[PDB]
Amino acid sequence: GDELLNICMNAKHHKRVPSPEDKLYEECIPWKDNACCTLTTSWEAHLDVSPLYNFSLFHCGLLMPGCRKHFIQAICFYECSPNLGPWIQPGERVVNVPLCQEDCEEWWEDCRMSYTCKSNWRGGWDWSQGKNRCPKGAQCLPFSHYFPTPADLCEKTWSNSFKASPERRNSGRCLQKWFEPAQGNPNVAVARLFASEFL
Ligand SMILES: *[C@@H]1O[C@H](CO)[C@@H](O[C@@H]2O[C@H](CO)[C@@H](O[C@@H]3O[C@H](CO)[C@@H](O)[C@H](O[C@H]4O[C@H](CO)[C@@H](O)[C@H](O)[C@@H]4O)[C@@H]3O)[C@H](O)[C@H]2NC(C)=O)[C@H](O)[C@H]1NC(C)=O
Ligand SMILES: [Cl-]
Repeated sequence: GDELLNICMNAKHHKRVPSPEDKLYEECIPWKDNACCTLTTSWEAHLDVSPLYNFSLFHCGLLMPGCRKHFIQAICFYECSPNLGPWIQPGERVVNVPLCQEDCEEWWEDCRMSYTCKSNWRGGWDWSQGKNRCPKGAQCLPFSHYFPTPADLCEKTWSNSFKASPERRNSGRCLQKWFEPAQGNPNVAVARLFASEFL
């Protein structure tokens, strides 16, 4: 129960334990009250091809600013959230964090006219240059082609780290990948809920 709250997964960048950060960079600002990411990690999240993963989102050339913003926010969420304990599964990762409907929907809307070449990003890239390239015969086409629904986008872009939830925002039953810093973190209560109910 309490074991699952206010912890950081054991992945390669995460802080051992969450704690306030005097400064986080831009999109990661929302987590600065209590974060699993360092300043350096928050900065690296914003680089053209983040050195955190060396996965290029620009593999089809056309990735729009509004689309990339959602992806940077996703990195901040993964790297900074102290509220993922309940979905930590075995050295750890996260599986099927329930993202609210609006988080998936807007992400999808803002990425429609960007281009990718694959639906299942978890693997099957041409990796020869040190960054991933589209494999042989994988056509660059709009995100709406490879991710027909918001749910496809959320789930497949991050190797099943996230699960698109039928629940909406402020329902207490799903997590937001980003939130306005003024408002305070809506995900604390949600993690508490899953923790208390033995999942
Ligand atoms: C994503 O890709 C980037 C780019 O390759 C990668 O960052 C690079 O990591 C390598 C190794 O981690 C860095 O190389 C080191 O550079 C320092 C100088 O800053 C050297 O002192 C190091 O020398 C020691 O280590 C070598 C083996 O790595 C030994 O052969 C050598 O004898 C020394 O003992 C070493 O060369 C490189 O500087 C960075 N490059 C950049 C631009 O930062 C990043 O790590 C990748 N991300 C992930 C998650 O792997
Ligand atoms: Cl959070």
